[PDB]
Amino acid sequence: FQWQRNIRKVR
Repeated sequence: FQWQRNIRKVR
């Protein structure tokens, strides 16, 4: 997925 490195962790 093309996100800006800030969901929760990585998985």
